[PDB]
Amino acid sequence: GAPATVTEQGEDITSKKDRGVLKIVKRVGNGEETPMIGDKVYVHYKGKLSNGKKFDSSHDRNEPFVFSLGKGQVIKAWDIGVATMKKGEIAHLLIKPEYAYGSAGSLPKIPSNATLFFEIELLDFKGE
Ligand SMILES: COc1cc2cc(OC)c1OCCOC[C@H](C)OC(=O)[C@@H]1CCCCN1C(=O)[C@H]2C1CCCCC1
Repeated sequence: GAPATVTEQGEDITSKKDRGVLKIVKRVGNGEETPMIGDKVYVHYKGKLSNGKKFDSSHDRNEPFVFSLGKGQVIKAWDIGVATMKKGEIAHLLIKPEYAYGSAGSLPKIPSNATLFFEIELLDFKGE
């Protein structure tokens, strides 16, 4: 399923080309502007440990997740991945620890050296 499909078929969107962040577009977005660093961005997401063992959704708060792009208010993989997305796009991200919580992890939610999977829909972005 989705994590393995990203491993096998994802595009490497890292500058380093170390496969730290792999992407597949699931549904195409509208127009051709992606957000610029500093933009306030609005998403829905479903996430989990690649293990499948914990799971997490914006829908659980019943409202979109908002943050400011590339100001590291989210993991590096999100600052990277979301920057590549067009409005209304849905993407799958598979993320090595180096672009998430690293060998330190973030307990109790995230263990050491965890690979994370997300499905992300980009709803909108505004130039804060
Ligand atoms: C480690 O702490 C959490 C992780 C996540 C959800 C949490 O609560 C909703 C959470 O505690 C609140 C702090 O948030 C941390 C940052 C902002 O989170 C992110 O960078 C990323 C990407 C943006 C959405 C949340 N992300 C997460 O890593 C989730 C995580 C939970 C377990 C399954 C894998 C995803």
